[PDB]
Amino acid sequence: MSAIKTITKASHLIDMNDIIREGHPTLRAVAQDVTFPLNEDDIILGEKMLQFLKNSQDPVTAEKMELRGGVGLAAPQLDISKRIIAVLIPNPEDPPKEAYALKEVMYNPRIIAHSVQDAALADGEGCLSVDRVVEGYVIRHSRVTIEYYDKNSDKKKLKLKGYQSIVVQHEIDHTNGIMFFDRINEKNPFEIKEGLLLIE
Ligand SMILES: [Fe+3]
Repeated sequence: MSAIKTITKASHLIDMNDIIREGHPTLRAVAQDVTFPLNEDDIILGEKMLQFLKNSQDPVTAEKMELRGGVGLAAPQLDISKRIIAVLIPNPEDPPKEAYALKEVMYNPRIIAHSVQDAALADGEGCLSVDRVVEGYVIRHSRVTIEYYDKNSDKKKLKLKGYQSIVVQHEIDHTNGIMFFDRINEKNPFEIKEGLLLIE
């Protein structure tokens, strides 16, 4: 059976062996739109992705399952070429009353509006699919508005800034065959063009 019929089995927990790595053709393919109302595979696929991000963020399940920690994940990294992403972003400590800043599976997500202003994480970016070091500022839009459908096949619109905007952009890129290192300037990886906001 397919990566999707396999991952959606009730017994299946997503781990690192389900995540394909830089070099695999499916990471460079343009993902397929999902059709609505959502089939149950697409629905379970999303719950599994969010459960993987929980697992990967919990010290005890992570070390035991041998997971590398994450806050976003996209179906193409599971060798399922569909426009599906999961984001699971914890609220900052200073330990929060509400666990997560953003927790969402997005179907056919796309940027319909973005700020002129660019931004990048100061510490660069990483990817579960990238098993090497790639240093440099990954240049993104500071703010974005996304159109997407939720698990209820309901059309949503959401405005994002800072850290969550970066994450969502990262994951949407996967659905378009684009890897973070594509947005690093190879000439000077730590070049700051005027205007660039760094997220420290
Ligand atoms: Fe990634």
